[PDB]
Amino acid sequence: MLEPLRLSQLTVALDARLIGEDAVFSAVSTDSRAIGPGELFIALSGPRFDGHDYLAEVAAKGAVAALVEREVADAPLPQLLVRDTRAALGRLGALNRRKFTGPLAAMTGSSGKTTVKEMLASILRTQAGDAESVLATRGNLNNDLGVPLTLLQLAPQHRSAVIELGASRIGEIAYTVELTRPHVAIITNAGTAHVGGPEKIVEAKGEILEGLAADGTAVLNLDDKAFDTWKARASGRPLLTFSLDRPQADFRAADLQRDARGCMGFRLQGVAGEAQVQLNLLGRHNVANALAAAAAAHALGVPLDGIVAGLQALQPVKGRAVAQLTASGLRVIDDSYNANPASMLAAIDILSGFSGRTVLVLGDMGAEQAHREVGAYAAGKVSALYAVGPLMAHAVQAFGATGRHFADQASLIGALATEDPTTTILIKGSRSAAMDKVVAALC
Ligand SMILES: Nc1ncnc2c1ncn2[C@@H]1O[C@H](COP(=O)(O)OP(=O)(O)NP(=O)(O)O)[C@@H](O)[C@H]1O
Ligand SMILES: [Mg+2]
Ligand SMILES: [Mg+2]
Repeated sequence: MLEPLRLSQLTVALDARLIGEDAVFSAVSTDSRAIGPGELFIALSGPRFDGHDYLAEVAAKGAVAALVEREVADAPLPQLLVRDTRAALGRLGALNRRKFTGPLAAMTGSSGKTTVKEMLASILRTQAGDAESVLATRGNLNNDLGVPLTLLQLAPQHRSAVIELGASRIGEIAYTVELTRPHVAIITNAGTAHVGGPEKIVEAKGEILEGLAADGTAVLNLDDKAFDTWKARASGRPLLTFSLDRPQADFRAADLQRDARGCMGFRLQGVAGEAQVQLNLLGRHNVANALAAAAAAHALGVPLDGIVAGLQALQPVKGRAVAQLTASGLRVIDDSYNANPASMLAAIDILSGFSGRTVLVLGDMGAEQAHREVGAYAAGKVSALYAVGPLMAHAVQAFGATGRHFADQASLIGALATEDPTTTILIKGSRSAAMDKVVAALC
């Protein structure tokens, strides 16, 4: 928060009634399991719990007051009563954002939101020479609760901000972009694999363009079939386009190449100038993500060497498609952190991109249909599937003849010890499968 707020100065702005003593808070929490001194607790209802049941707990941990939508009789701390706590949270987020005066960029899309966010954050942090001065959305806190929680983290040390906006329903981004009011808005794409109908998806992403600053820059994907609709909706605003295919885009990539790890490198071209960029990430889609981040960074005033350095400094998250090369010349992709069926299919797509022998190495997801569909999707796409775990017995069957189930990791590892250079191996499983032990044994 840019400054502590006083409950009695919010009755008007939140349409609230103060019950009990006045209080001043310098941060907010929506969770009794993660709150401490000086903080406002916000009581939300969900499918599993009701926040209003935890007032004793938050008072004991030092919360100064609770924002509630029903009065709790004889509460152990002051209450600020409103009709809808989701909307009061939204308003608090908007109010904090209006105190912040630095550059703010936002991005939406079907896929690549988080990655463009980390890329852009890396660029701005690299240019500033300090990580703490750039606020970015933590994890995936991007929905109608996540966004105002992120905006509430805006604080006196921040100089710029990078805000992820999720669009899984119509009107969600219309609401969150109005709280956020970015200077630059990015749409990565609409309608990518494994992610309301196509026209709804296009309309939902485009909502970002409505909250954009009046001469704010729109960053748009010239390859996307919805480009012309997004361009119209962007109305007057300055526009920067990116593309892997078109010479007239503002940001372009030439001469795409993988390094020995499999990570993508390219020549950046366009209006920021030309340079070679070596990412630490896999997949052609991450080149498009880099161009979108570069475009935004350029709109914000970052020079070329800041863009390049920021893109090259970004590392993958541990166990999230980390490509490495063993001393034996084996390519091992560590994706052992976690897995769900959708993430499995995204993994398989990455692996099928490689041209020599490909070995998919799987542990169980933490049921039968899903394993079944994962193995089937892999079939005809990678050279082999090695797996461990009883649910993974269903994947191997659906995969076919070069698929092998193993009794424990120990025999899986002995099999992989036999693979030669030019082979790519991808290792993935739920956290409970502990497939990082296989990674460690090879690397
Ligand atoms: N530009 C892109 N085009 C197509 N696929 C992509 C792109 N960027 C990322 N992906 C795929 O989507 C996965 C998730 O990347 P991420 O950057 O976390 O997307 P996201 O938009 O934040 N997803 P979510 O917040 O879960 O809606 C990656 O591991 C890739 O498989
Ligand atoms: Mg994400
Ligand atoms: Mg995300």
